[PDB]
Amino acid sequence: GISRDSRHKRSATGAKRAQFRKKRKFELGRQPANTKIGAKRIHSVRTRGGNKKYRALRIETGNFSWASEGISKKTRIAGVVYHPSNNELVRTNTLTKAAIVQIDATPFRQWFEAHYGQTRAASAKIESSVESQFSAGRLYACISSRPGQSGRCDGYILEGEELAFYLRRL
Amino acid sequence: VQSERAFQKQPHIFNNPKVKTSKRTKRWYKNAGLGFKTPKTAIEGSYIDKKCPFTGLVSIRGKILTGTVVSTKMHRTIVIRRAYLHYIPKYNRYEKRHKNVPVHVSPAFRVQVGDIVTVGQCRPISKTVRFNVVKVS
Amino acid sequence: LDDTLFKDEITTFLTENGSQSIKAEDEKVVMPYVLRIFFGRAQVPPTSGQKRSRKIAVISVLPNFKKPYINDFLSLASERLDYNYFFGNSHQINSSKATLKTIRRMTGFVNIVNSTLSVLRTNFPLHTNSVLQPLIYSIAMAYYVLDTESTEEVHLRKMASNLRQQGLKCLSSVFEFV
Amino acid sequence: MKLNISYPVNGSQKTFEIDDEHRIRVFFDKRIGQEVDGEAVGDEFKGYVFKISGGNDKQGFPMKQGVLLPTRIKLLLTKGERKRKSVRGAIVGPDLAVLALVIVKKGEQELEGLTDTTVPKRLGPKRANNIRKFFGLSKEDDVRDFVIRREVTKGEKTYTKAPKIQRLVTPQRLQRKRHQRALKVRNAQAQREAAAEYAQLLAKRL
Amino acid sequence: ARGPKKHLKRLAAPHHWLLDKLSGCYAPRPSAGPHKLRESLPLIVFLRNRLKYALNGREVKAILMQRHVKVDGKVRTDTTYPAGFMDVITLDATNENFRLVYDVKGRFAVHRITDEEASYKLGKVKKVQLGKKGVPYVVTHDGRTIRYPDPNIKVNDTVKIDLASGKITDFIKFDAGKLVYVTGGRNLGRIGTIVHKERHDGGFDLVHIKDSLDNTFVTRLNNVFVIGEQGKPYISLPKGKGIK
Amino acid sequence: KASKGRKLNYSVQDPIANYEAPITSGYKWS
RNA sequence: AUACAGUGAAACUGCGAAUGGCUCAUUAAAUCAGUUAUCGUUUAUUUGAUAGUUACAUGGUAUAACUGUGGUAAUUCUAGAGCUAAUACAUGCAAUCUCGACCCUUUGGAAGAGAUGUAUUUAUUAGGAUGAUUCAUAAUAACUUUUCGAAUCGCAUGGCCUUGUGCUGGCGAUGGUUCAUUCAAAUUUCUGCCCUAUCAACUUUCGAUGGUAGGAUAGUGGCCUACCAUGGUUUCAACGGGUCGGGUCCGGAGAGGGAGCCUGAGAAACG
Ligand SMILES: [Mg+2]
Ligand SMILES: [Mg+2]
Ligand SMILES: [Mg+2]
Repeated sequence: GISRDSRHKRSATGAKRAQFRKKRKFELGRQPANTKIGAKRIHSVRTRGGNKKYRALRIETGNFSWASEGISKKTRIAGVVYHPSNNELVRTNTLTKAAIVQIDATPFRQWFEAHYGQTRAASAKIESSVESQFSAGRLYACISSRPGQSGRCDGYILEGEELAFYLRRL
Repeated sequence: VQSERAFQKQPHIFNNPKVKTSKRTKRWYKNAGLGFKTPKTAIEGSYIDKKCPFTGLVSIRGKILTGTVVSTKMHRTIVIRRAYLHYIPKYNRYEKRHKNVPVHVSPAFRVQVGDIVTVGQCRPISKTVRFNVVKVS
Repeated sequence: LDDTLFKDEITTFLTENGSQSIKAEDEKVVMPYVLRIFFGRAQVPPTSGQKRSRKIAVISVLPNFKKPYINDFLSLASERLDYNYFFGNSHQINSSKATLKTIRRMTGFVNIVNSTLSVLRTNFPLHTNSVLQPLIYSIAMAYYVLDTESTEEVHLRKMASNLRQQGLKCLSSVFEFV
Repeated sequence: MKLNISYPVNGSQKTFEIDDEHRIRVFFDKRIGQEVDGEAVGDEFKGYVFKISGGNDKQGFPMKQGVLLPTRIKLLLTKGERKRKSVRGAIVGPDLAVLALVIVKKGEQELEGLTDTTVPKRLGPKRANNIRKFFGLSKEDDVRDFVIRREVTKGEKTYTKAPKIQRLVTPQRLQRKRHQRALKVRNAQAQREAAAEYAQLLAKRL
Repeated sequence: ARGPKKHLKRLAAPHHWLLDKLSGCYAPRPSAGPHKLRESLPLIVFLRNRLKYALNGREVKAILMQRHVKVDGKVRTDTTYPAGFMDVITLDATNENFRLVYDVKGRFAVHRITDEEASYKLGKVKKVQLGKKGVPYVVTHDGRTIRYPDPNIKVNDTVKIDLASGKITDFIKFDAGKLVYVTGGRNLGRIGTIVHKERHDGGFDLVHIKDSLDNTFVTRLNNVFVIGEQGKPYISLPKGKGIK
Repeated sequence: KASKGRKLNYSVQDPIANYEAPITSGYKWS
């Protein structure tokens, strides 16, 4: 039923074009994948060609990357906090790309103690806000993957002016 | 710059806060070719534009056209006017015709209603925008 | 034990402060079961992209345990290796212990320690009997095999060279971290 | 009602027509997969146990497992494609024409056509490991001698037929494996030599 | 059509095949292969309507299934295999070797060659790029992907491929004064020397070609195939030497 | 603004006209 | 032919059925004709390259055809029993290359030090080709309900000896990862002869024009959605009214009504 054909729209002049032809299979769309936090739950989608797309209907874990330190760890996703496109995705805790989520900081905390031996010092120094978040127990991260296409919720921890701007918006 | 709900950044360009080597935020740019000079204001500017041919994820290829600006009342897009003479054989006569072409204009350019612009074709930016301003004069 | 749900169980069941995490009272009884189970998974040969990931995941859950349990896991790895006779005597290797089988067990032990050093780094708990003594005994074994054995035992010599190369790598690391 | 009783150990099966409604009554209210005692059915079945497995109604429609009704319903049947077709319920009732039973256990007396008679398996094992399992052969034993052979006679002619062993280890298969391994080795070596020559060409050019 | 076509009407077949208009209602549709549909000669047409060695399609099928016909040193059994420009066709039983070259008229010519001249072919380097594991390779006009080329080789150069091993024996750079064959446009089949190569960025490059009679004509770069330096072509030419 | 239906439009809609009929009896209580 | 071996119905697997054929109701840049791009995409097959990272070969977690018992008024309607296989379905296994002391021998051996899949997702780093790239390619850390890396077949029985059917093997077939190529498909740039003002406003009245972000797409894209800007065409005629295309071929559709799905590389399928 969903279609991407541009024939139905009005012409640039504003004329109402007539229905040229029936809907074709090569111009289809599929229903959105409202990823919500919960037990992992994905089903494959057989797309054009032999390719396959994974639909992340539900997901609770993701690989998140600390870019400044250039490390990546698998962490649980606590909950959505702020989403730029629409707010009501925040209310229902829906996951999509560019959504800001709160992730458990425990693996990063353990790794940091392992690598730096601190709860040498100048390198260990990190932004004040990130240390405050570590104290809190949850880290603000931005999802970089597209859960409705690849079935993953990979992303990275907010840092610097990213963190400043999003904290202001919060 | 950051006048939107979502943050604006050049994708996959990373600025390492820990190293803090440079005061200036790292900026990525390319030269569009066809002898079209990339302006400096793009190089050391601070705007973010995904559809800028010099800083965005767009490539200029295909026909290159010229026209006169007729409207600039939009955010980062304009309407130019291309005139020509259409020949009717039956009345063996020319008639003045014009077509209005919408075009994306990068913020690295400053354009007024009336100046001449050379534009290059690009992948469909919007419903009607298929071109991108590449030289103002 | 199930392969498909192995990973997601780790991030839920064993994650520190996790909602499903084991209770402090139940740590004593349950944890011995957990260590044995992971030890079986850690011996999977890393022949593919997925198999490598599972091995890393098994080693990556260790920091979540408490330090006494980490030592317990290391002790299990060294239990098969017989090193008490070596240090008990004046640092003399037994020819009977010198076999291809014994080297294979040593290589399995050293590989676990090398991986565990990478994840824990400065926090790695080092103990004589648990780690350092078996680690030392392994490097001594590689030297003895390398010199004593003839060129005919090309495989055994090759394996001995690998153990020494890994053994010295391990010692260089443990000093650097702890 | 007619009862189609099957003894699976034999592979035998026979039909018994029923007239009195009282054994039919003890069969009433039961369900597919349940068990009934033959002694209630009749003295001939004394000591037996029947598991109900299927059957057909007076209109010929079959019963289906998993549905709890005493009547017919149009259910969406499958094996990809699915068809809405009528099926009887799984509850035994007076609407059933023929009821199929499997003898789980044998009673005191022996049924004439079921417990006394056998029907041999139509075909024997074909895969080698199946032959070994069927005859319990050791690994050292070679299955080739123990394969089942059936004699076929045409008039005065007579000759033996035996199946083709699959999954058998034969010199051809070892040769194929050896050839595959050698082929991989040769391709790798040729590619390394090509890379070396390319490096030499670059070295000469520089 | 709702998918790939499989039938080719006779009148819609390429003109240069010279198929009888009254024979039937369909023509051989060249199967997928090294050469384009419109720029190829399927083996059925070459064996039947050019050499006349077969009287009908069935006889061509028998000829091929005997494994007598080799296309570029490899046996082919598909009747509609798309043989093309600089293709070597060998018939061992008849002691015949052929190389497909456009005559001045612009149609494929039956050009008999010696075995030594059949041991190699020429390929225009259509593309040069690095493959997986950082191994450079060249794609020629006939679809061959040759790895570890000479670094000097660039696009529009022409390489000399030995068929037995499928390796580059030598190469010719694209430059002024080189001998060139016209493989498309109105001047197809003519031979000349490069004089000057006009360059238009973002558009089709044009080149000027002068023939031995000193007449000059311009052609797009895509339709030029370098065959050697002036007066010393690396292959045998058809009768007339592509003049007029 | 009115685009995408964000502004309420009260003009009659033929497809949903007379989609259902009222009950004349009214609510159970008087 | 003492496993089978010639031929071979049936059945399971594999491929194909989107080609071909037929009629013209529709629609006046909608298709279409010429022309251009894909640095914006998918592509069965063909052709050319390309994967050293219990095993003298695993299971039924398996059934058809087939044997046999029946129900029904009855069908390409049926259920109960009993077998048996794979290129079906599952599972699965003592090497090479660098720096090279000894400069021992001066090709050379060589102590020791090292290095060693692919596929998906994200983050980060370096970066031969084109005018131009965040391109090609390489590396690091992790991720996967995640792949793939011959448990396959025909013909023949050569070379070695350590006589064991010991070791080592010739030509083909069918598979399979990625890239290129071909067959295609999808969008897309510019231009393109009717009468009209007695058709002067139209679009924005469930997007109209544009930006940011997401969802979907094989992908670009108001294609759809959230927020925000107020716009776009037109007296050089927008909007509206009237009247199959190009040249037997090439295009364009459609085959109880309407809605919803399904496989496949390709269909909104004449299934
Ligand atoms: Mg009746
Ligand atoms: Mg098919
Ligand atoms: Mg977008």
